[PDB]
Amino acid sequence: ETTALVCDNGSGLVKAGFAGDDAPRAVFPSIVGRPRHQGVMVGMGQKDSYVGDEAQSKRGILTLKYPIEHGIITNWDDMEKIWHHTFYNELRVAPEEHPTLLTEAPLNPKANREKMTQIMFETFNVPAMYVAIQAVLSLYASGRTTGIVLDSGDGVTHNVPIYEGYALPHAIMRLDLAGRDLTDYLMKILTERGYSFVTTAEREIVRDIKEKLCYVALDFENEMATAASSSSLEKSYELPDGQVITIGNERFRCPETLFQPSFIGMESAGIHETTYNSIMKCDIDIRKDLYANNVMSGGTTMYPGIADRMQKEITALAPSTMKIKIIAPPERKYSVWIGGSILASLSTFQQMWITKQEYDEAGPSIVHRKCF
Amino acid sequence: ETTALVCDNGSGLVKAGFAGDDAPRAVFPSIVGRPRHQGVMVGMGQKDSYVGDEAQSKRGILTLKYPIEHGIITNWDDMEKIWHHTFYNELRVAPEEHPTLLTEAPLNPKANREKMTQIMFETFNVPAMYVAIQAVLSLYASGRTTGIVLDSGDGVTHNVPIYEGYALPHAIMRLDLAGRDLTDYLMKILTERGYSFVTTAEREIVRDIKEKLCYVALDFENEMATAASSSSLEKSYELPDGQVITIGNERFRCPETLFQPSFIGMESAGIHETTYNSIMKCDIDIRKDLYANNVMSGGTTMYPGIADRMQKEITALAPSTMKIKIIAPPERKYSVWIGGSILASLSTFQQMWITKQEYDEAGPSIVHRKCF
Amino acid sequence: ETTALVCDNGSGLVKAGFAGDDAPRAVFPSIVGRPRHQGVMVGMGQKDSYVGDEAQSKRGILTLKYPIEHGIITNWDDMEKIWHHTFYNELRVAPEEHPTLLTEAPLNPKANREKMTQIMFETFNVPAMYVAIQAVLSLYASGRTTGIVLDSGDGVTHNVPIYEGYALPHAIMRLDLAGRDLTDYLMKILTERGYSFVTTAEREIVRDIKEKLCYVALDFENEMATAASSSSLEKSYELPDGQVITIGNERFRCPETLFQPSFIGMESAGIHETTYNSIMKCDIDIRKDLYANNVMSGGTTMYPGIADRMQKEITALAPSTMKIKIIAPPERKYSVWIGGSILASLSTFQQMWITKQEYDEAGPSIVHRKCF
Amino acid sequence: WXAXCPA
Amino acid sequence: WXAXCPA
Amino acid sequence: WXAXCPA
Amino acid sequence: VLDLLDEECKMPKGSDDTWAQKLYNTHLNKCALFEKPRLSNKAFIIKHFADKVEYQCEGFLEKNKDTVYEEQ
Ligand SMILES: Nc1ncnc2c1ncn2[C@@H]1O[C@H](COP(=O)(O)OP(=O)(O)O)[C@@H](O)[C@H]1O
Ligand SMILES: Nc1ncnc2c1ncn2[C@@H]1O[C@H](COP(=O)(O)OP(=O)(O)O)[C@@H](O)[C@H]1O
Ligand SMILES: Nc1ncnc2c1ncn2[C@@H]1O[C@H](COP(=O)(O)OP(=O)(O)O)[C@@H](O)[C@H]1O
Ligand SMILES: [Mg+2]
Ligand SMILES: [Mg+2]
Ligand SMILES: [Mg+2]
Repeated sequence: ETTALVCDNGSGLVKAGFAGDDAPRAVFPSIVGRPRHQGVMVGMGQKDSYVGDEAQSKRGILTLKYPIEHGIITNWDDMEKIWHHTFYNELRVAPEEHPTLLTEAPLNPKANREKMTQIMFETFNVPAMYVAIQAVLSLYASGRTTGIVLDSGDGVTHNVPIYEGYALPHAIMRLDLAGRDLTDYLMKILTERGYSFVTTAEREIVRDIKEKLCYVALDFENEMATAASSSSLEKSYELPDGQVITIGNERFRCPETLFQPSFIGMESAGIHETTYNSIMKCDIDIRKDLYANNVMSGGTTMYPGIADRMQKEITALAPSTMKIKIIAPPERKYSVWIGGSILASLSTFQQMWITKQEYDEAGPSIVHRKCF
Repeated sequence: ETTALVCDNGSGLVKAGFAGDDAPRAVFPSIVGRPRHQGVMVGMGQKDSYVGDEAQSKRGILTLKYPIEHGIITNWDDMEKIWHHTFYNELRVAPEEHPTLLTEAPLNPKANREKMTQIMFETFNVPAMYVAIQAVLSLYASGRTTGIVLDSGDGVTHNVPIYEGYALPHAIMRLDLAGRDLTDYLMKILTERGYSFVTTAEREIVRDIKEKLCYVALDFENEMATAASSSSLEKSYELPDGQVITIGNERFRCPETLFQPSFIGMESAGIHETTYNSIMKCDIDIRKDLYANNVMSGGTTMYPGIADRMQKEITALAPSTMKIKIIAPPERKYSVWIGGSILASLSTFQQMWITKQEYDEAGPSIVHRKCF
Repeated sequence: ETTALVCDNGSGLVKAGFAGDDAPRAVFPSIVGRPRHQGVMVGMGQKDSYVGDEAQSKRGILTLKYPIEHGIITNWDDMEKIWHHTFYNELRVAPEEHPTLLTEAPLNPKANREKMTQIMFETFNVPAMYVAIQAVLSLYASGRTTGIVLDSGDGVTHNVPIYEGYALPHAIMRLDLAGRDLTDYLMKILTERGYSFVTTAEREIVRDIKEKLCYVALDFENEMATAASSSSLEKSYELPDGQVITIGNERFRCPETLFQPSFIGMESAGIHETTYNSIMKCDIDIRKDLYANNVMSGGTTMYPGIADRMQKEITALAPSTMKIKIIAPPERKYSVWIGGSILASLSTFQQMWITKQEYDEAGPSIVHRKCF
Repeated sequence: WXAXCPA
Repeated sequence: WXAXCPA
Repeated sequence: WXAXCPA
Repeated sequence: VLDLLDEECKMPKGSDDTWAQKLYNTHLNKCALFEKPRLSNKAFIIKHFADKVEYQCEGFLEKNKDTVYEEQ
């Protein structure tokens, strides 16, 4: 058989591969670079624009644009370059051969799916397509049918409660805190220690400081006192040029804004209170199964100690006879792709695809008809 | 009462005087000169180093250092000489008598305030001190409680939105375009016409060509065509020695880099797009009041036509039902000092001072506790 | 094909030849001599003025003018004589046959290219022309696409950073220390030992003492102590008339002013600190590649030990995890010509030439339009 | 500054 | 987005 | 040059 | 295709990849006879007299190159 593609556009990373594989063939940043300086040498083989690992490699010459932000595609001519690179250069497969599966954050604009569909059939000429809610796929990955899923990548965070494969749309919470807003906060706070980062090519440095050094405090105000009193907590990092920077009590302050969006001036409650309020909107027969199956998903949940901090601060809210368990598998950065990889391999699914014969009759609005 | 001192270190200029005055007693460049040649005469009354109007007068013999750049104090032994000159020679007042108020650009390194505080209490022995955000003072000066303030001196530019005296820290933009980088650009571009300027003592000439001759085009590419086609725009200036230089289409190209930082190889957007993006980070109930109260502040906003160019190019971005007003008072070069002069005179403020009795208990870190 | 001429006017030397050759056909000093005495014999075949190797041969009778100083052409009626000699006498080729390529120091006056172009099309009637930045050609010569280039001839020194064939114009440093100011310093310092040299015809002697005897100390103050204490360092030279002079600790003092322009009363920093500051103006992602590819170019970099002195005194500034390499090929005096020889042979280049049909339409200002 | 720039 | 936020 | 230096 | 290969032999740090990029830039849409293989960036197609032929760029440059150092 022709296996289908699974392509988790996400934001910030593209994850792609064939259904039935256990990890993606292609993981590269969803970033398009254009050169800003004057090219002076002649015969250099100048190239209009760079995608992914190239734009990361040459980033010092480039201006880097993400075409997707908050799970919304904001520039289609970039995004189509990213798909073109994914199919032809990175997977080295012609998409006209076999179906494609795409993933989207819930509750985002209706036109985004119509444009994705129109591009997939018109330019890439895919034989059939489907789009699937990421947080649903995270359950397929973690091997469950009853869950509440905190799925948090770059761009967007959302909670979806699912009971025995019935989703509860009225209870779906979406929040726009994400790895990119922890990064922009880490930029505005590192400045306290004099370090400075003003360009995209070094926003990509701060993005990797955040990944290695940052961690989540099990209780915030005592570690704030500790690392204000003893320097033993602070750690140091070599910038690309060889300068050494040092980061102390800061390296737990940026991921803790997930629990206090007030630090960046948002009104809304952190991931713990939005998780609890999402459970509270569910009807009371299912709350015990939701409290047991809290599933972490996506990369922004990778910070050390976010599991124990969640279990603590939800147990501070839950009724004390209940039992609260946070399921944080180590693969979890890929779980949306793994779930889509198994979903697309199910023989039952093969009916679900939007085929081109349907699209040519109904137009791109068919998605709202046949998808979720 | 003992009136407090107001000392707006800024960069490039020092502005100082007593609270409740309407203009500063002391305006002199924040520049320290040391002699580089061999002194040959004997009995001359040689002097180690010169501050301010002296280093300006003798500049042909000296090397001129600015101790502050990009609003960061980089040499404390110079800076303390500048403060010493300010209190004892220029104001002719012992700072041990009465409090002092100091101004700083937002979002700059945390240690700069601690060092300023430590020097003010330890060496100058001031009874009480405070440090105040410049852009807040520009509103006190312009008589407003709701504003967005483009404050741009030597060293640094920043936007701060303020609504009814609540600042919105998440929306504070800081930019390192400034009068000094327009000056270094004017040096690298005047070379096109053969004139050359390689030393600090003539960097101080270029800094005054920029002040008199330069102006901002209401639309760039038509004046570029005009002054490429008609010489009628060009104007001439006498150097100190009596050589005449002539400057044409150049004299609008250097201040226009405020709107196209690409000319000096920065990524970031000009002052107009950073102002608009700062408004966009504010919540939508206040944007109409921010759009009405755009306040220009600081000397780098003095170029003829920068008001009309800002109002044009922000109106090009704002929704056309909104109303856009640029408030550019003629005093505006002094508005940060005028605002600090009124702030320090408020009877309500007298509680706010960091007193020495507090500092001796808490140490220099008390600033972060009691200031903003 | 008609091969193009490559004519690296430089200063002090003219280097010329055909594209695709590996060394120039013509290397002669860019010097014009006029006779100053009364000619007494009759029928001698007296000739108004001499160019190049003639003015060197007869120099005792002549006054020698360089028409180019600090990479600026200051006398066009001399310079056009030098070009006339280059094409017709030394290469023995009519320039009307095939294109010509010319080289210029960066950041020099805009009108110099317009005059060069106007003379090349109007008088020499060349079919096509181009002008190329010397420091770019030194990379073509050294076989690299990423570099920072310290190119230092007679007249002018400059640093140009180039990353993968993108130049970084904001980081281009130009400095007016050069072989001619080391020569005038060697004249003013040799007077210490009583020798004296006051005329151009013996400035051309000092220029060759500088070439043979001088060398750069790996550390200045210990060799200054050594050669003040032990005479073992001193070396002797025969003047043309047979007088022997002797030079001791002096012979390293003149080339060391490249690292301490204070010795000749300039403010600015030496070539090492200008190289480092040029790297610092570059963005932080590329600095490791700039630090690895430091390329020496031009004749003033020929002094023995300048490589090791540069590597030392840049390693004193660079972060200690970096690796610093100074690339000083033995040809390097010719590398700008070798680079222009390969550049002009590239088939891709043939579009780049300014053809006469373009010039006749746009006028001499076309250079700024179609060149770099 | 201490890193991103010269101050 | 289209109204509330910038995307 | 034209101003600063002699060329 | 030969001229850009000789021009690539002597350009600094030339490589079969950037030669191929020069091919695509110069010919890809401008000529009826030159085509790019759909699934690769390291090959090109010439519609010869008798047939289409796909040539792979890897290791032309090393085959293309002669310089005999005359002193040898
Ligand atoms: N190990 C990690 N620890 C902390 N943050 C991470 C880690 N890996 C990635 N991130 C951050 O999370 C975001 C990437 O999450 P990811 O799940 O790849 O996004 P998506 O799946 O939506 O494409 C980025 O902002 C990145 O900086
Ligand atoms: N009238 C003017 N027009 C243009 N530029 C000016 C004018 N006056 C001062 N400047 C420039 O702006 C800077 C001084 O701004 P200022 O507001 O005095 O700085 P600060 O308040 O930070 O001390 C200097 O670079 C100076 O060259
Ligand atoms: N081998 C050498 N050692 C030291 N100095 C040299 C040497 N050759 C030339 N010079 C000096 O450097 C200058 C010539 O440099 P060059 O690169 O020929 O200039 P350009 O390339 O600009 O014509 C002259 O001042 C000459 O005295
Ligand atoms: Mg994700
Ligand atoms: Mg100011
Ligand atoms: Mg040269």
